Amino acid sequence: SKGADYMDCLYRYLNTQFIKKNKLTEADLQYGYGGVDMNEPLMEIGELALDMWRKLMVEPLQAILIRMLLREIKNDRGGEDPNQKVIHGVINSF
Amino acid sequence: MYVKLISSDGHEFIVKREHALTSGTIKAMLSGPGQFANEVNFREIPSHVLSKVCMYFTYKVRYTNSSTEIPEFPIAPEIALELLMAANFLDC
Amino acid sequence: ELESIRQDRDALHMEGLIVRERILGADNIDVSHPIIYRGAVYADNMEFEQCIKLWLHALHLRQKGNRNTHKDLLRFAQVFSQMIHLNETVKAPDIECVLRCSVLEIEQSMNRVKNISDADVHNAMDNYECNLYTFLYLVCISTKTQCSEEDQCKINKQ
Repeated sequence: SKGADYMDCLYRYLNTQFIKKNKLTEADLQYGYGGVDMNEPLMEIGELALDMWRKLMVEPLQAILIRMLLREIKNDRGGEDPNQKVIHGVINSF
Repeated sequence: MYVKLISSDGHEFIVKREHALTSGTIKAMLSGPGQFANEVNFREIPSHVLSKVCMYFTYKVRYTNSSTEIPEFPIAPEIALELLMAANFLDC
Repeated sequence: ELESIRQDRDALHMEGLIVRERILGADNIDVSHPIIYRGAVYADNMEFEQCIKLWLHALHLRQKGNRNTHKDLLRFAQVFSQMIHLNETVKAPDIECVLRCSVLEIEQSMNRVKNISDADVHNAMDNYECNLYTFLYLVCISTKTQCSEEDQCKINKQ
């Protein structure tokens, strides 16, 4: 996350002068629709980082993670308190 | 509260940081691991144009939505092209 | 059945329209000519409800082929202007969506027609500006009214 933020900071000129011109306007992504091409439109560097991170890592490895989180919820219901910071960060990542 | 700018010429200009944060590029350069603690060096900008840029900073600082006529910013003929070039790399 | 229908004028009008539709079919545009007239009479004295659906059916039949309908569009926009001014609009946006589809189709079709040839499209060019100005009028009419989320999605989408 920190690397992506710093990276987005570092490519500022490329974002400002190149990407936005060919970027898809948010207006047509909402009411307009109008898109069905087999291409990935140019996006922000941070947008690339986060979208790719969702695409390539969390999708294959989600079922076991959610299963163990639900299981730990039962353990907390038993009374014992695991590390709240780790679980909170994991949930907030979603 | 004060930040140092170093040109390719070698001259060092100290400026109030609230003035300096007007330009987005400088803000982005400070952001990141280079927290500098400040001093900033540009390997290609000559001193005189950067001094004119600093005067632009302070002149914009003086008058913001101020009432009455705002004195125009004098421009030398030769340095006009250099200022146009240097506008991008600082994105002010 | 016919003996019973004999007394009612509206039933006779409807039966005549149905018979004409059944016999003539959708071959020729002439089938549309009476309907508008009928609606006009209703539009002069009624609540305009049946006028809207009659004119919509006329639009569907005409748009099934290739005919200019700009005069119909401006007349029907006049009908909306009047019924808005009466302040009893209770407008249904679905008809607006359908007519947006119709006008959007005719715009592209006649733009293609103008691209086909330039010798005899001066009147087509005038109709181009006419359609544009109408579209402005109908957008204003849509602005003066308000309805649901799905509908505002459709009017905006068109």
